[PDB]
Amino acid sequence: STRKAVIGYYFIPTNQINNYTETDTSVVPFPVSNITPAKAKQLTHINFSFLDINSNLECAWDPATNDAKARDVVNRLTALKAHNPSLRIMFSIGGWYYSNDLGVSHANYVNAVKTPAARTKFAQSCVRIMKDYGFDGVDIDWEYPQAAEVDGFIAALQEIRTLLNQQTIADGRQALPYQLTIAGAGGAFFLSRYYSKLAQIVAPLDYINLMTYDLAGPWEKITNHQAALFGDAAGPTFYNALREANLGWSWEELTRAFPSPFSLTVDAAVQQHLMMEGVPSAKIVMGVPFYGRAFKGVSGGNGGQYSSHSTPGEDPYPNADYWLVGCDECVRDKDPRIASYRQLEQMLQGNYGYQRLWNDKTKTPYLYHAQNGLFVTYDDAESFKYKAKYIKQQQLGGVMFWHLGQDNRNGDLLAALDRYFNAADYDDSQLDMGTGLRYTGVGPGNLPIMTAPAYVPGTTYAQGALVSYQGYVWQTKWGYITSAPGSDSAWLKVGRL
Repeated sequence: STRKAVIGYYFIPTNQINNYTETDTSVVPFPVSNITPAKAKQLTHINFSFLDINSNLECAWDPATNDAKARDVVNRLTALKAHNPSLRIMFSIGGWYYSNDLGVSHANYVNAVKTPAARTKFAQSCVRIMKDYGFDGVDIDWEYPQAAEVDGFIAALQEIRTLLNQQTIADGRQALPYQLTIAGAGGAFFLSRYYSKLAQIVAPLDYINLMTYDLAGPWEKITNHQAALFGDAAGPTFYNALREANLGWSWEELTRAFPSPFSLTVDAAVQQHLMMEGVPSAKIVMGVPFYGRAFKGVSGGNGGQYSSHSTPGEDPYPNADYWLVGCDECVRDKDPRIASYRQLEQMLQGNYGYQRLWNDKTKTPYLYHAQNGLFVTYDDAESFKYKAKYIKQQQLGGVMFWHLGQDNRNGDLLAALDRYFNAADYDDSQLDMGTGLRYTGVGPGNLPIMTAPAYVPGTTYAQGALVSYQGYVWQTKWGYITSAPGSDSAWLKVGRL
């Protein structure tokens, strides 16, 4: 049917733009020329990252950027469209460094969306940047607007959408219209900031790209998979912050939607979006990491899973002990806590002491270094089989990943995703999704189809009785009930006919 989106970040820091070269990996590890025609054909979107919002409350490049070299880099990316008439070169505003609560530019995000006049100036600057540099759409990665800033954020997205639609008409771009996306939270704590207004946030978007990764990290006391598809009962659980969001729902409604504690998984984030009325599955994009998160000081017993650890959480990494054995990129980047898939393959292939293990519940791989007590959570072409099947079963919009430079040299992870979506001779009908824990929540937007006897006036219904009435299946919350379903508080709408 409709092609699944495959959205890959291209991240390049300012110093690499300013010294851009395609022939020295010690200066630019991943130049645009490494995105071969074959890789360009497997992508639908490249998110060029990151631009910012400046103190003038406009979308802007880092002011240290050499503009001529920035245009040259973007021009190399948009040249790739010659190989793929569906490909878009988006640009992303924000990211964690610029826009987190304590980030260097955070107040500019708050202020840019705060008033109608600020939103107009900001929205215009986004489309002006898009047109000036030749980008194909706008991606906003504010991590994350707080509950009080959400209305301004929503209005800013609405205003950008209108201006993008004007631009599509002006440029005759109906065959490849300018798009608007966001990187959205992939876990319930950050998601709770704007969850109650999710439908308004998603309405002006082509896609909401869920950051369904970093669900574990050195900031948690217990090692865990950072992007488990489904839950492992042996693993940690978390409070479900969504049950405290300002939804106006009843106790039964909140309880049915937000089991707590729950397993912090990719499936949980996807289902949490689908539960909200007005959030269509086709706009939800599943983020996946092309990197692993490494932990030290772990115990044995379960391959390093669910163990205490001694991994520093600070930025920058606080000393020069690059303890992730074999991770040469970690030495370059002065941080042993993140390793690209590219590097992880080499670490497993070399004489470095890792064993690749597989969790059949989470459907994700992990490395365990038994001698030194290291644990690495990552994703690979095998975990992507299950995530791709989930994307197709749940009718999601596609996949997003951070980032292109972390795929291996041959682009095997990107090629795998493209294969699972598009290869005629790939068959996952028999791929077993396992018995990992599913997120069981149901909300107004994902009522299951059900059948039940028609409601009968005058009948006294005990607690838990199910009836069909006026298009839906309803359940009594207590007994005995005689009211018509929907006329009072006694009936829970549990399914659709």
